[PDB]
Amino acid sequence: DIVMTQPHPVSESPGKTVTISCTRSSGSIASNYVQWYQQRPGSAPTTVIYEDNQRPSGVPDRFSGSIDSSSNSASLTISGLKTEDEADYYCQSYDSSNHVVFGGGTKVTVLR
Amino acid sequence: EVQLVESGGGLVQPGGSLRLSCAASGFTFSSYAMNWVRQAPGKGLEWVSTISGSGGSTYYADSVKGRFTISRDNSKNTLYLQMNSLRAEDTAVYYCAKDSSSWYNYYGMDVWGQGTTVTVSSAS
Amino acid sequence: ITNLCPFDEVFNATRFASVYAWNRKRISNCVADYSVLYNLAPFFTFKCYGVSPTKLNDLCFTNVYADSFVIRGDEVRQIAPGQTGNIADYNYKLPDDFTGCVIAWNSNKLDSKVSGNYNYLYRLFRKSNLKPFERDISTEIYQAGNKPCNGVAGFNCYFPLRSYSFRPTYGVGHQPYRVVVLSFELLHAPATVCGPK
Repeated sequence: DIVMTQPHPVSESPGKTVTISCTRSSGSIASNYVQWYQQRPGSAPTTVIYEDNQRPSGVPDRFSGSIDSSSNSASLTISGLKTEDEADYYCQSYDSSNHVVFGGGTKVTVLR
Repeated sequence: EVQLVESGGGLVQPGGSLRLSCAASGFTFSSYAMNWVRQAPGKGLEWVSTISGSGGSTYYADSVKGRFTISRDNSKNTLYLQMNSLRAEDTAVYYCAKDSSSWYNYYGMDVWGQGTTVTVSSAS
Repeated sequence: ITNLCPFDEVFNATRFASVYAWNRKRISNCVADYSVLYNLAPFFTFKCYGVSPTKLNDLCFTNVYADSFVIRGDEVRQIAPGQTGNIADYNYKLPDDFTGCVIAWNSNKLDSKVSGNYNYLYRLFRKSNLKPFERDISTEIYQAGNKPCNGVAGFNCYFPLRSYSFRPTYGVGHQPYRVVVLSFELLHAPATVCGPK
C-alpha cells in the first residue's frame, strides 16, 4: 500500500553491534516475512538472508533478523562491524496485493 | 552466479520504445518468477513489475500500468521488458531479480544482477 | 492476447505451504480455460460459491488470487464466508465476498513415510478477533500481557506451534487435504482475465 518509512542513516564505531529498525507504513505487520538487502554505493544489492531466517549465502553470523509485535517492526542486528558494512540498506516486503514494497533506505557508516 | 548483459541505456524522447533484455545463465532456471525493479537517482528502490516462472502470470505496479510489458523465454531463458511512452520519472537504474523456488512466489529472492541506467530528457 | 494460464503449476506443486504462512499467488492477464479442470479425477470437493463453472469462461475479472494450503479432514468444512471453528476464525478466515471455488483434494498416497511429520503446523494459539486476513509469521509466545513469561519451560505460557501428526496408519476424518482457493475481487480498474469466448 504505502512505502514503509525507513529511519535516517546511522554511524557506528568499530567493535560494536548496530540495530536497524524498519517500521510498517500502513496497516499491521501481520503479513509475509520482511527481508533486508545490502547495497554498496555503486554496487548491486546483496541479500542478507537466503530464504527465511537461516544461514545465508555467505554471511556466517553478522546479519540477523527479528520481528517485534510490541513495536510492530522488523529489527536487523549486525554484529562485528567491518569496513565492508558501511553501505546502504533497504527493508523489502510484500503487501496483500502481491506488490513488492521497499523502504526509504539507511546508510550505515563506520568511523575510521 | 548470474550473468546479466543488456543492450544499453541510451536516452529517448518522451513517447518512445525501449526493449531491455535480461538473459541469464546457470542451471536452475525452469520456473522462477522474475521481478523488474527500479531505483531513481537520489531515491530508494521502487518495484516496477513481475512475471511468473512459467511466463503465464505477469503484472505491474500502479504508476507504470498501461505502458509497460514484460515477457519471459524458457528454452533460451530471457526476461524481456518493453517500455513505451516514457515520462520524466522513468529516468532510473533498472534491475531484474530472481526469487526462490517455484512453490512460494512472495518469499525468497536470489542475486539480482547488474541493471542499467535509462534516462529520459528533451533537448538537442 | 496472452498465453495459457499457469494454473497447471498451481495444482501440481512440490511443497505446499502451511496454515500460519499460506501462499497468495496473484494471477492476472491469462485465459480462463477450465475445460481441462472440469474433467479431472473424482475429487471430494469441486464447489464454487460464486457462479457456475460453465458460465465462468465468459466472465471478465480484474485480478484473481490463488491460495494453497494443507489442513486435516474435519477442517475442510470450516472454509466458508463466515463460520465457527478452530481454523475458520483463528487462522484462516474469509469475508462475506468470496466468489471463487474451494477445490481441494487428498494427497495421502505419496506421503507414506513413518518418520514424524514435524514440518506443518497451524498455530492453534492466537489472539485474532477482527481483520479476517490477520496472518502470523513470527515465532513469538502465546500471551496477552499481565507480566508475560520470559523463559523456555513455562508452565503458565506455551509455545504456539502445534505440528501435525499425519501417519499412514490412520482412518478417515483425520487425513491430510490440500486445499486451493481462488479469491476474486473487482476494483476501479480495467479487467484482465476474461476467458476464451
